[PDB]
Amino acid sequence: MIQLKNVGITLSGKGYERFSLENINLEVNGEKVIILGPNGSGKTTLLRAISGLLPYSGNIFINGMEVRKIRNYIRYSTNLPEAYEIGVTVNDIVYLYEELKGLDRDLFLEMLKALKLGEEILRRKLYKLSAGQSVLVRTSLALASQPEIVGLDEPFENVDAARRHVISRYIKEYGKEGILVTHELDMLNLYKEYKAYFLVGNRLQGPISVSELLESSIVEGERNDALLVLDIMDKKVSIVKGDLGMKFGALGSLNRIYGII
Repeated sequence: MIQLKNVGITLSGKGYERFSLENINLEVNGEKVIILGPNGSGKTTLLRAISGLLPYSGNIFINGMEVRKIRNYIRYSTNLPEAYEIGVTVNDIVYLYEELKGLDRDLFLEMLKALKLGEEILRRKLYKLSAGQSVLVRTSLALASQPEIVGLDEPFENVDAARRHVISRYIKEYGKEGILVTHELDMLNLYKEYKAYFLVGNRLQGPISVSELLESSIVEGERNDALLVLDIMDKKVSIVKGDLGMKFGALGSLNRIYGII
């Protein structure tokens, strides 16, 4: 169980003149959900707060433990870069995570091998890895502890198509509950059985089936049989089943939600 109860976090600025997320509410149990939002919407900041890495207003509970009361929880994992020491070798990180999270070295090595990332990658310092390599290694570290609950940031960004498919197989197999955040729409076709929320309108809005989203259309206005109605600046944007408008599948970029209106 992950509960966000009236969470607020500052995204930019300070004091009287800041921009923040406010009144963020979400409960997730027994499943992974995807939070979709444009770059800059605060998705990664939300995951950092849930992972104990940033202050926030309101309360976040993981299995009834408020996040301020958690120094480490062996059953939770994140791939966020803040959880890993860019400076030491991957092998060094593997040793820490074996104890910190109960990471299984053999399973980790199995993932690296499936990802066709060489045996030598262990000997490499984390900071020195490419963006695609870094995220694959960090996602693999998160999953190889067989977490019950996982917070995954942009696990597909800068990752080639083949390795996206490999890591998706592991994402689906490991960590039954959690939150995956992404701005990338081209990956949703592998996640039809999952629920999604949109971070837009200064709100977390949803849930909607990804299966239904992928075959939906998006239109201005509040429509009657809509799968989901989004509130944005002042307007309403409806996600509708079948052909009332342009295909969500062809959207290309989430920023185009603002544009269609």
